[PDB]
Amino acid sequence: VVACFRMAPLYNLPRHRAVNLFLQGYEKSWIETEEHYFEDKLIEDLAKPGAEPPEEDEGTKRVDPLH
Amino acid sequence: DDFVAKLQDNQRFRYNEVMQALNMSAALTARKTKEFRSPPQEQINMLLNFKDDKSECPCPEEIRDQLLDFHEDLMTHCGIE
Repeated sequence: VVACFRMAPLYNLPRHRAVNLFLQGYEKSWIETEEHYFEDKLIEDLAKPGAEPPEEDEGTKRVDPLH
Repeated sequence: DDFVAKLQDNQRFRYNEVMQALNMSAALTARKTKEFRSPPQEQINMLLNFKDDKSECPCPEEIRDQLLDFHEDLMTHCGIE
């Protein structure tokens, strides 16, 4: 059990190694878990026919960005 | 750079308290110092677990608030809300 005891906690570790470990742990714990819903807005903006009569089409309806 | 410095100082302080309190409850000390006997990556993971309200981490509120503020600033920079 003394082998596990002697193993250094984070406060013994050098600053840069602990910073790297924190960067990785922060990534998995926070950055991955953080989620925002945007698909329903993106696929709507892409599906919107953008001002095809306003700008000079004078022809068949141009394919929308989603198309 | 400074978040990890303060976290390391606090973990030294908590280990000091654990060592001073070892003489009152030896059975408690086992699971009390399993955190310091855990690998450093697991230590980072358990000390960065104050997201949500599970709150099993020993991180104090003052240290928690700084990361909760930096995360909000980062999210604003990323334009998430």
